[PDB]
Amino acid sequence: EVFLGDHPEPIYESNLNLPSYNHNLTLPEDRG
Amino acid sequence: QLVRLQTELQMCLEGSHPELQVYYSKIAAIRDYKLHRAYQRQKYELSCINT
Amino acid sequence: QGDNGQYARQVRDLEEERDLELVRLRLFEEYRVSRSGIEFQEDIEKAKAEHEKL
Amino acid sequence: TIYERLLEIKQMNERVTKEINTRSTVTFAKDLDLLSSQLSEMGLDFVG
Repeated sequence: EVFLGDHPEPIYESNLNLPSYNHNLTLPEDRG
Repeated sequence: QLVRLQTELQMCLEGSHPELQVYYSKIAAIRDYKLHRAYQRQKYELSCINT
Repeated sequence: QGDNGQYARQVRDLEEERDLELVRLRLFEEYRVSRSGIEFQEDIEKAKAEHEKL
Repeated sequence: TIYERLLEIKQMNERVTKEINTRSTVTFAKDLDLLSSQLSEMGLDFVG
């Protein structure tokens, strides 16, 4: 499976180098 | 005393005499406090939905 | 290699089913944010209005 | 009878005081005002 292309290693959140996005959450501090 | 009491009454029914201004800096704090609590609720909820 | 007429016909279904997942995820997050906003708006209105009544 | 009870309390004293003195508060519980302070409006908390 290493030589077929598949990754037999465990793939975690930090291996899928997914591109980070941004919606309008995580408000600033005390802005009210 | 009629002069003084009604002068203060119609100088106060606008909102300027001391007694009504000692209960207004004591209730604006309560409203500010409730609003800060609302804001903190929304902040935590949205940063939870994110993760 | 990967070009097998049957291993290339079911990978595409595993993909067609992974993407409906993400569509559901995004629509659901939209609804969640709408819910939180409704609650925040109602609570602010109540605080201000009843403070003034008081 | 009285002496033995007081003795067990004075054996637990050290761990109990350095446990109540290193108490933490969970920040979101402080900001959403979920905790209570009845035993602090009365001084009944075992401060340092």
